[PDB]
Amino acid sequence: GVTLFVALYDYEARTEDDLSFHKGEKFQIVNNTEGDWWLAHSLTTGETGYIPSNYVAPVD
Amino acid sequence: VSLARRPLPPLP
Repeated sequence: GVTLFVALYDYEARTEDDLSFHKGEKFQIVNNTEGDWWLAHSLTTGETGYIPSNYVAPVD
Repeated sequence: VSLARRPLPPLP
């Protein structure tokens, strides 16, 4: 299977390249290897964009 | 710096 990630805090994006999200939102990772911001897909909005890795945690 | 490598936001 896979490891999903969960938002720990709300976040308001400043660019459309980034997702805005709310605490408890779940994401699939598209790319987590290029840097501290991860390209992700929100299972709530269906949108794809970057998320800040310090705002999420893996499902555990 | 690419989008992936921007500074992270501070924790709330």
